Amino acid sequence: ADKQMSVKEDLDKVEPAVIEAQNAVKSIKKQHLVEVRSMANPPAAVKLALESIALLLGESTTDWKQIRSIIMRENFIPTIVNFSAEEISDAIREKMKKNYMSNPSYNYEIVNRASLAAGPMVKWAIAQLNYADMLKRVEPLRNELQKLE
Amino acid sequence: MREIVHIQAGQCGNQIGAKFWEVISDEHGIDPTGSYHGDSDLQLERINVYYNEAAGNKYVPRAILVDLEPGTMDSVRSGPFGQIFRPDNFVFGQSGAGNNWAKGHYTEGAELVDSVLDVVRKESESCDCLQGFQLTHSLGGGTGSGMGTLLISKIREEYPDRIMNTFSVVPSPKVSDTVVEPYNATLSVHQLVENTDETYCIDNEALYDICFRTLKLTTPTYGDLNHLVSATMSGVTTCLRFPGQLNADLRKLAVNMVPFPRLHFFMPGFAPLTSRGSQQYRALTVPELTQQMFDAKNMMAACDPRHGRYLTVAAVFRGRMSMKEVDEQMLNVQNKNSSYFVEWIPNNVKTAVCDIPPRGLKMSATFIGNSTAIQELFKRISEQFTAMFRRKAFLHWYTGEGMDEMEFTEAESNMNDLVSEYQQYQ
Amino acid sequence: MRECISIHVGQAGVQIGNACWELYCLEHGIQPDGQMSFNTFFSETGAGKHVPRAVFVDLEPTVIDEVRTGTYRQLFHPEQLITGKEDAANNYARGHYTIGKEIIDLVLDRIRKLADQCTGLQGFLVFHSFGGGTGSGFTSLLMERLSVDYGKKSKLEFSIYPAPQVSTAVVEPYNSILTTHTTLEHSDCAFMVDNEAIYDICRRNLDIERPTYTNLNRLISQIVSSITASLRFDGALNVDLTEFQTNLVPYPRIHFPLATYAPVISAEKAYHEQLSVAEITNACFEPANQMVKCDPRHGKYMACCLLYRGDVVPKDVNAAIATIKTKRTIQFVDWCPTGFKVGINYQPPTVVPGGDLAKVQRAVCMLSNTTAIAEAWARLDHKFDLMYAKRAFVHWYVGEGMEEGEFSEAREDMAALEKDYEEVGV
Ligand SMILES: CC(=O)O[C@H]1C(=O)[C@@]2(C)[C@H]([C@H](OC(=O)c3ccccc3)[C@]3(O)C[C@H](OC(=O)[C@H](O)[C@@H](NC(=O)c4ccccc4)c4ccccc4)C(C)=C1C3(C)C)[C@]1(OC(C)=O)CO[C@@H]1C[C@@H]2O
Ligand SMILES: Nc1nc2c(ncn2[C@@H]2O[C@H](COP(=O)(O)OP(=O)(O)OP(=O)(O)O)[C@@H](O)[C@H]2O)c(=O)[nH]1
Ligand SMILES: Nc1nc2c(ncn2[C@@H]2O[C@H](COP(=O)(O)OP(=O)(O)O)[C@@H](O)[C@H]2O)c(=O)[nH]1
Ligand SMILES: [Mg+2]
Repeated sequence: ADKQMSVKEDLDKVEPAVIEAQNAVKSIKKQHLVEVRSMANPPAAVKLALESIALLLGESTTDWKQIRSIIMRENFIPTIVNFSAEEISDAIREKMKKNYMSNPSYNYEIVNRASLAAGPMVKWAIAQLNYADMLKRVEPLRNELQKLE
Repeated sequence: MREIVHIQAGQCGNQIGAKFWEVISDEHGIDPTGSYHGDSDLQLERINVYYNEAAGNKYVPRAILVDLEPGTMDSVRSGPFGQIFRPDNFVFGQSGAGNNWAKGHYTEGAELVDSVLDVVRKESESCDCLQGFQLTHSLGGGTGSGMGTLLISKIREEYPDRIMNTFSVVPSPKVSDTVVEPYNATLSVHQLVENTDETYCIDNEALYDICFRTLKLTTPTYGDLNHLVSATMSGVTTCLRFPGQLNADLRKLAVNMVPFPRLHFFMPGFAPLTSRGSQQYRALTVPELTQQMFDAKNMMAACDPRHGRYLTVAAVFRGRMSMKEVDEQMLNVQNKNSSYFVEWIPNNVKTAVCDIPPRGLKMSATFIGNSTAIQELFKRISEQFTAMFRRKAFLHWYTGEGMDEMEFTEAESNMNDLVSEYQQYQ
Repeated sequence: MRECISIHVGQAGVQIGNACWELYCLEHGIQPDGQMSFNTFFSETGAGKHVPRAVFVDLEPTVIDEVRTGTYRQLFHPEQLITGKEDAANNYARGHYTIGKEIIDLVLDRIRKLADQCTGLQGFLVFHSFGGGTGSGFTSLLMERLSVDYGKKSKLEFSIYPAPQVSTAVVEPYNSILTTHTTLEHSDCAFMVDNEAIYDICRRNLDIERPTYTNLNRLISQIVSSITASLRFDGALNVDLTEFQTNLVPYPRIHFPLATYAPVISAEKAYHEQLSVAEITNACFEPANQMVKCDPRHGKYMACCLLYRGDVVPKDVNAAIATIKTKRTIQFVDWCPTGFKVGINYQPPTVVPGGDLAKVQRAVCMLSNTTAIAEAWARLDHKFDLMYAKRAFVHWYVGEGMEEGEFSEAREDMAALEKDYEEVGV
């Protein structure tokens, strides 16, 4: 019963993280999205910032002329609403971890300086790639809920 | 350089376009045969923008004509200026959209789009350097709304870095012409907001006002209404096509006119708007023109400007004038209408002075206003639409073409979003 | 010989240029044909023809196309006239980051070639506008490149500054500030003229009721002719470009002298006048005659220079200066007693056929620094703060290779500048 709550502590220690990461979903302006839709030759910082969320959904293309198409489409807004990294694959997340743990753009200072158009969404992308971490927090102990529970 | 690819979709689009071409043709000295017979070298200095030359001084608008029916575009051909088009540029099917957005976008027009896009692609590659795409397309029809909007989407995907401007003719709540005008407009707008850089919203009501009061034509022909909008578009694009003391690119206008990504809708005007023989009383001056332009009677939009404040203004004058006069004149104007200029933006107005008059008026002007007031136009349509959606009315025509209630709800959301933003920046 | 380079950038630059090269030709005695020591501004060709030592750049080909068809056409070798594809459209981020980082390299080439010609390359003159799209980013970019190349060379900046009242363009305020961020740390000296003040001068002193851009430009150009003629001509006390920099930059950061070119006198005002040396001095110091919208009495002239031309004799000048020093109204800075340099040149200004001015035997361009220009800075900072509170037109710039943080830093710089001037005044 002591270990029965320690395996239930994991959902509680990720509770501040999950809530704040899903608070980065709610802190989204409709105007800020379309600034990206109206941007043709962006800063290299904001370009990488959308490459962060490009492969989160699963688009390997990196050209700005070609990546603006996913941004341009109207599928892009509702998918950001309901999004969970719990269902996001580990392998792709690993690619999201490897690439984005090297980013100057991941530093909340570079994005903010570049634009406030990319500001809260990188604040989401840090929270959302850290939602991948919440997945990697809960899941290496979920096995304890499958055999030890 | 900086050439524009015209488009005309739906009877309305097709007809304004018809008259539009005729108008630009006269301005650049081109006759009905596609031959040049003009005395102004400046016409052929920058003919490029609006025409391709071929063998034997052949001239040809870079214009694509689209109609889901053949009829309206076959009338085009019969017309005097109709034979200036290279007939390969009329792309039509033979199933009418019949004032159904779903027929235009999803079904009948999805079949005819690919062919049209091929014609689009011809034109882009034939450009020294493509600037923009002008689409004259009604909002409230079938071939303007659905087919028009579908055309815009695909074109934006193909050339995202370029200008998309649409002189979109909108419903007038006081003179509705079609049943589901609300449906067509709402579905169109939801797409348009996201797919264009600038849209000049012209309703028939305002045109009538102009004709009746000022031009004193108490028998408006669609011809006359069209002649009006035509001149508007010519004025917009005069700078690209003629040398100037200060020259406003289409992009320049967009950049100067638009506070935010979204609120790109405009109200064009024109001056001098006078009847024949009502000009001898007048005398053409910069003040005169400005006064005419800033008057409500010379607005080609639904909204009364004074029911709101202009966010920005861009007055693209024509003919030979003193920059100083214009500057000094529009400074007075900023001051007088303190109530109807938004605070956010000092130097609200943006003057551009083309050095070319419109072949028969010693001076002229063209207004472009961005007013918070235009929220009212959207309100009217939102209201009209909403009530009918309450009874799920006419639904069967659209559900039949694959469209869904949730879509409509989302279109309503779009409308609501547009009106709230204007309220915020009131 | 001491020899120079011209760089006209942006519509304004080139338009100013059109005026400038007319003047020089009329002075040195060159026809538009190029047929006839002018070494400074004309480089002699193989035989007979003389070629202007100039660079003519614009992204808007419209402007320089007018150049290529004007009577001033065959004067310039078309090595000079560079063209770009599309205009900067009042975006600093298109002038600098996009269309700039494309055509800049070609321009750097032409510059280098011209530099090779010059035996004794004195320096540069950069006609641009703080508040056009071209001249706001592109100018800064060009300046940067030249600094990297030469460094030690003289660089001068005839900057059409925003008139606090008069309106051209909505984003105008943003552009200036970005330019300032970058310009002030390259150009060792920057003579800034706004159009409104020039218009004032046009209306009052010349009695002209229609101030065209042409006329406004001829005046600006006559400011530059006087600055040069010390190089271009013989005479006692001859000044050099380096001399100004050394004279009129009390602290290495602050270098924004105002300019006034008296007499500004019409065909009438020639009679009812005698045009004495000391008359013209007083006129120059007049609060109304400043070529900026700045009142010089709202601070202290830090250090002043006066470039008399034609039949000017030194002592007369010296007595007028005594008088000027005497007047306690016209405040000077405590810490430098004698704040003048006088250059007297035997060449008088020669006036353009079909123009504002009549043959004034004596003339003087006073290039005076003042702490009083801090008023025009503040105004502009305010205009920018107001629009950047709403973050308006943000989207245009950002999406063109810019930083939001760049906007913030620019203001910081302005604050620092203002603070420095305050210190100096104290
Ligand atoms: C001597 C004189 O003043 O003649 C004018 C005239 O009397 C008035 C009434 C003209 C006249 O305009 C109209 O009749 C009209 C009717 C409905 C909608 C718009 C115009 C004119 O017909 C129209 C005509 O316009 C032109 O010639 C322009 O080039 C115009 N294009 C055409 O009219 C045109 C007609 C057929 C085929 C091709 C072009 C234009 C305007 C702006 C931009 C591009 C082109 C002009 C100057 C006049 C008349 C003949 C009376 C006015 O319009 C124009 C465009 O000039 C009406 O408002 C002005 C005020 C003018 O005073
Ligand atoms: N003196 C003078 N100033 C001008 C002239 N034309 C424009 N200006 C000024 O220049 C600014 C307006 O922008 P422009 O200089 O025309 O723009 P640009 O540098 O050509 O940039 P783009 O139009 O984007 O290519 C304002 O300060 C105008 O007052 C002109 O002929 N003479
Ligand atoms: N200004 C103008 N409007 C027109 C013209 N013809 C039709 N319209 C408007 O177009 C609207 C109907 O759309 P329409 O494009 O005809 O439908 P479609 O034929 O199915 O494309 C109506 O509100 C008419 O007022 C015209 O020649 N000029
Ligand atoms: Mg220009």
